[PDB]
This record gives sequence, C-alpha cells and structure tokens, in this order.
Amino acid sequence: MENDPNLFVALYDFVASGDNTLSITKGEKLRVLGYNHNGEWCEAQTKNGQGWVPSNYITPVN
Amino acid sequence: APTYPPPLPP
Repeated sequence: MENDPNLFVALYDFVASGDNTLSITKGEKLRVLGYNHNGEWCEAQTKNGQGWVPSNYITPVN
Repeated sequence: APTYPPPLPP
C-alpha cells in the first residue's frame, strides 16, 4: 500500500489569479505534487482543490 | 504553471 503523503503548511494567503492557480490561506495543509521549470510555482492540493501556488508561500510541516 | 512569476512573499 502507498504511504500517507508528508504535508506542507501555507505561510501566507494567496488569492488565485486564474490560470490554474489555487487560492490558499495561512495555516491550511497542502500536499505537494511538484514544481514548474524554475521552481517558483508549486502544484499543490488542499481541501479546496488543486492548482499552482507560489513555492515560497508554503513550507514543510511535521 | 503560469508563465508569469508569482507574487513575492508579503
């Protein structure tokens, strides 16, 4: 069976700008799928859906 | 992912 994913937490609010970005709120948990070519955008999952968020608006959490 | 850069940390 596949292991539970490790998670991240949102550091700051980010309002989606369209274009497959995802709004996130400080304190939400996220699962990270990956990053774009320069690492500046992060494709993540939250309770609100899936999409791109700024990579430095999130961080690992135990 | 967007072709424009994300906003800087606030």
